[PDB]
Amino acid sequence: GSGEADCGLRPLFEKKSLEDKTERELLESYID
Amino acid sequence: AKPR
Amino acid sequence: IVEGSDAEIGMSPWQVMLFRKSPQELLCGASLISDRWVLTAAHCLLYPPWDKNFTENDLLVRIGKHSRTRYERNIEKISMLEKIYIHPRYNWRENLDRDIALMKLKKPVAFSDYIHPVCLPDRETAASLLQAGYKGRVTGWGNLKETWTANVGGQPSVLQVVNLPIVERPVCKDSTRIRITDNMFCAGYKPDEGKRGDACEGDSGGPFVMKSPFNNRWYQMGIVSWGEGCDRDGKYGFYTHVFRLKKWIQKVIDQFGE
Ligand SMILES: *[C@@H]1O[C@H](CO)[C@@H](O)[C@H](O)[C@H]1NC(C)=O
Ligand code: NA
Repeated sequence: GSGEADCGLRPLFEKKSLEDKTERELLESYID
Repeated sequence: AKPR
Repeated sequence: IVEGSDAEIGMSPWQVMLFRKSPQELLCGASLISDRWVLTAAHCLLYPPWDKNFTENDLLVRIGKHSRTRYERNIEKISMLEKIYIHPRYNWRENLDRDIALMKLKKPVAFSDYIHPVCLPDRETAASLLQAGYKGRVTGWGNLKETWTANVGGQPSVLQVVNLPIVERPVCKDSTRIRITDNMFCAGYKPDEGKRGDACEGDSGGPFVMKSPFNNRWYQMGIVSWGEGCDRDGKYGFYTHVFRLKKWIQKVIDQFGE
């Protein structure tokens, strides 16, 4: 509740196991 | 410097 | 943001707007890193060439916003500033070295679907993701094109987002005459890479973020700092290296509670 414990995990995405329209593009750059 |  | 796109709802819940109270204007972007600590560029708060020297009472921040213009009823939050902290070794005279500042909210903000902090990078994350070619994400409410008022003291209706590749250090250095330091990195596409995109006027202080494949967490690796124009061929956006200044960040934070 102060921040760092659950930071970086978006309520409307990571929490709901949903991905945004372009986050794929980032992961592809990290792999390919 | 030069900030936008 | 130039050549970006409409952010999704809650896509960037750490996004913060820096505002002047009077007269009421949007100054810079920023990021929520805890329920009371906001991260931004130092030149947003202090830049003597432009008579800029904002104290705490000059500013307020708006958190959880999506539209630039319209009021978001039980979504957005207005927070006041308790204290401003600028990096002591921040250098505005030459190259905006160590362009970073912390702002402490007078009261803690409550998290929601639209308000949620971003992670600060650790060494492992910084070591893994800070590689040339690897893409990070830039968000802001700045101009959509370079204007004549750029680098001198239209606009989107909703929050903009663009993904940009970290650029090799020597390429960054050759692209500009400004002395770049390892407290900076740069990102953006090269002329022959086809794709485009850049931050612009008003995006300053905003977050450059990357999503860790190891823990699925979004980390803020950079702060929108400076750039010659917007989305120019052969030019790149320069970003404050957050991890390399993380020691300062923690020092400030630990004395006044995160
Ligand atoms: C900034 O302005 C404050 C008052 O607003 C003043 O006390 C301080 O000396 C100024 N600092 C710099 C670096 O100009
Ligand atoms: Na460019």
